[PDB]
Amino acid sequence: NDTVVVGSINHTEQIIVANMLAEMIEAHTDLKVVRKLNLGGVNVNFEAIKRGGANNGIDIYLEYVGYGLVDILGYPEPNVYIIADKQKNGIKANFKIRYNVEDGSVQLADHYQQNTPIGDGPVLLPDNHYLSTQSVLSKDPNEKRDHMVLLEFVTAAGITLGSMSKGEELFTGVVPILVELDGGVNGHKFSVRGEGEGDATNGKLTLKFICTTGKLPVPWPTLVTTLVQCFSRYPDHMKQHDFFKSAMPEGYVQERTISFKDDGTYKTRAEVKFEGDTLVNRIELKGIDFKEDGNILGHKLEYNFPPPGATDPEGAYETVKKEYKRKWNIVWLKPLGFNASYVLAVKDELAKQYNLKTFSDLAKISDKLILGANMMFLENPDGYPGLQKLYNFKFKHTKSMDAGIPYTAIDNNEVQVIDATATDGLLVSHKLKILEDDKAFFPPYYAAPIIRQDVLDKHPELKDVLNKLANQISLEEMQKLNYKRDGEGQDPAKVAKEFLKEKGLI
Repeated sequence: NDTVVVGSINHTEQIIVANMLAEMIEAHTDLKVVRKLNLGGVNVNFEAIKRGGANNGIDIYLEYVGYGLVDILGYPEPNVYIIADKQKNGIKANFKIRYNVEDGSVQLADHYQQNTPIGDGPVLLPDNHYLSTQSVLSKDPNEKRDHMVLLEFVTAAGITLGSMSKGEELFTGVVPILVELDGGVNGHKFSVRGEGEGDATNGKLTLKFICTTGKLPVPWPTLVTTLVQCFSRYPDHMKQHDFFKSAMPEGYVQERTISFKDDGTYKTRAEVKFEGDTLVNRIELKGIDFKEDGNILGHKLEYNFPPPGATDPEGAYETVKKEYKRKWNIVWLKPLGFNASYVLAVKDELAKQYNLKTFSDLAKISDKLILGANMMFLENPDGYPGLQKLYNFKFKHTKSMDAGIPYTAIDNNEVQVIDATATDGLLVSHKLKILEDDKAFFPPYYAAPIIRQDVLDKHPELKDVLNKLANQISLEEMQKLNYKRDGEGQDPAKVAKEFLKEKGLI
């Protein structure tokens, strides 16, 4: 090799830092650096780097730990938001599940869920909250049948600090569980049976499943969500939000639509109820329009669910590095220093007129306020609808604005709240208050360069050269650099080069 390709998307911080990476490589090596702009969606850099520099892709770019974890890998298993569904006298949920593919890619399955009580009496209808599941899938080494051993921990959270429904009394001990599933996928009939126990006090479930008709025609991981949320641990101050146990012993119907991106659809209908002492989940599943050689019917998914992968930024970085390496032979280098997390911004004055310290405070005053957000933040499911689920934001008029017209808007007080990233320098110049994500809906976005192992094999010096930037850019420094371009109009290449010169890095 003789050239390496550094990519950016058409955004200020990306162009500045990409220029910095290029300047560092040129100052400390004898390589020629191609500077390649990518247009479009937020994962165009990732697609480019999988292409590689030799195929009109890129070799290097700045990625963010939290985006790699949450949006690409789908780690850890998602929080599943439980929302009351009046029309069903029950609850509903919408969430995304990701499965690892054997070629390294990631398969998405959009889940849509509705639950309805079987009995005629009153049930608990919850305020917005979420269930957090950790799933461990394993094999019984001795077992000849097609099977899945499953352990799960499930906890309700998201609401901060009689006393339980009558149905909850059925869950104080260890409850035997029976699961029965009859299915057809593209007309391939199959049946699954599972046995085990649930211990809601510890939010713990243990089950073994066997396919009773021979080979399972779909991968076991795609059946986990289908194969008993009544075993969640609700903390004491939240037990009034446990619909699932309040419907017991008569039970509830659970219906899902599961849409696999670029593949078929599952529809499921299940009854979850006590039969004698046993909690039974009986399911009918029908899968339609699957590719016989796609990821599901072709059995191209890995046998696993997301790792626990300790949640502090050190653990997040370790997991994202391990997995990018394993899945795509992409190498995360050291973090630059700044955390470019999503925040909401209000006027500095309107803020301490209501003592706005966190996102909760803004939600309490949210009726009086309008939110002029950006459009690929309003539309993204992972974006503002999820944040609304966790905070119950009553911005009953919010505007879908494109580029930084929202800044003039909040200055014009057309609008009271805007969405921003913590490194936007225009937040300082515009006199704005960054509110804290106190319930931590957004993961940290620590920025780091990433590079193909491809390119490091041919030019090992790149690893140390790019790591010369480790911890060299604080959040305040990134804000100032971004301001030089956005607020002062300076050339981003000159901004990058001058910053490196002044620090003695080139």
